Amino acid sequence: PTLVSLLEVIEPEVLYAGYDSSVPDSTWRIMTTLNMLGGRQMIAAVKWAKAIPGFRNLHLDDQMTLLQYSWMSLMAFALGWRSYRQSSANLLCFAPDLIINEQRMTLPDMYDQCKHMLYVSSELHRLQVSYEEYLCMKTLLLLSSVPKDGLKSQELFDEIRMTYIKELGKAIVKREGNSSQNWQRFYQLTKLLDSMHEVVENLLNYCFQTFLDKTMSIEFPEMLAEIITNQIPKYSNGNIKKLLFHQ
Amino acid sequence: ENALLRYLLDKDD
Ligand SMILES: CCC[C@@H]1O[C@@H]2C[C@H]3[C@@H]4CCC5=CC(=O)C=C[C@]5(C)[C@H]4[C@@H](O)C[C@]3(C)[C@]2(C(=O)CO)O1
Repeated sequence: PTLVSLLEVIEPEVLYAGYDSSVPDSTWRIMTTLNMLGGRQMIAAVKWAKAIPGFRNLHLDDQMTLLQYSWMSLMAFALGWRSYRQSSANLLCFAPDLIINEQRMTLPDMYDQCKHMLYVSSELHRLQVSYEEYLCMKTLLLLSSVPKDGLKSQELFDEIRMTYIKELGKAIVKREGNSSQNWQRFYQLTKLLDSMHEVVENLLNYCFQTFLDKTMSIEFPEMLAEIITNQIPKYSNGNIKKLLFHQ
Repeated sequence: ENALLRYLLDKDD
């Protein structure tokens, strides 16, 4: 079996938010529901990471490190994909029962949070990203940041990361494809990968603010609260190296 | 401590 076919079979099942559409909407209600959904998506992301070939060979501390650094990148990218596949309209499809439409976008402070996530879906649409490219790109996002002083299994990590870069290359070549157009496409997809650091920076600013300001009464489930608590000191101590394809 | 994450990584599945 090919490497991309193994990434495909471990794709998590779509989760429902359990959002009651008969009750009126509010920004607070949507944010709260999404944090609970995020916690369940993150538990499924751990099971997913464990089945990625090579991931389990890294030191356990590195496995934890990579999931903690990349969690928001993984969530926003998968959301970008679901939004891109559902429609060609400017919609965020968090779950099949929780889609942020134009009427929902008009709720106080909905748009300023949603614009960074809408950028991901609009880019996947503009670049006409394939399912195989997507699968390779999402695994690369798990491998997109490391500690300032590196991982315990740094050498093995670099080898695994290079393998998934070559795997993204193989997905691009399937369309079908011109040598010059291949390098152009590789450049474009890696540029989108790089821009995920900027999308995530913007999303974490809202995430960290709503987690820390207890007077906002915005709840996060245990899975997300634990990751956020771990990550906030790492950002304040500059303990992060954001890997880039383009300098 | 990251109790939940370590548990999910160490448990079977
Ligand atoms: C429409 C409100 C957005 C506003 O923007 C912040 C970033 C949010 C996460 C983005 C990725 C994601 C994709 C999913 O499919 C399920 C859940 C999450 C992981 C999102 C949620 O947790 C809420 C979120 C953390 C956020 C917040 O600060 C609320 O406190 O909501």
